[PDB]
Amino acid sequence: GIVMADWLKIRGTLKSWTKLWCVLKPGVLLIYKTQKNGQWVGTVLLNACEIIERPSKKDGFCFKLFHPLEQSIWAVKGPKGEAVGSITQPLPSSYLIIRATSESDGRCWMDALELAL
Repeated sequence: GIVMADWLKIRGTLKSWTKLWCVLKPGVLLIYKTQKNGQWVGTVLLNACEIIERPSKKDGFCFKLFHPLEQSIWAVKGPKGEAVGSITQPLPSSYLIIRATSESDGRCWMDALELAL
């Protein structure tokens, strides 16, 4: 039931950006290390999120996914029941900052995200 799938650049508290494979389908953003034989990193539950644009210095196009009550946006278990996620740079409990490599790509993602919410 995939709606969009692409590499996206993701950051947390740290200034560092990590390029990860994200699959958008109804209700969830699924994050993997690779498109192919991906190790599951985490799943964002869109039901718990709001989305806002986040204009910035390293931009491409930049937006923010967050829990309005600053609670967890993350699914407890993997799409295949995976107990624990693959190691990445530490990501925030209650938000993701996201930029697509191209601004036009970023805009489609953001617009797409609003629907899947």
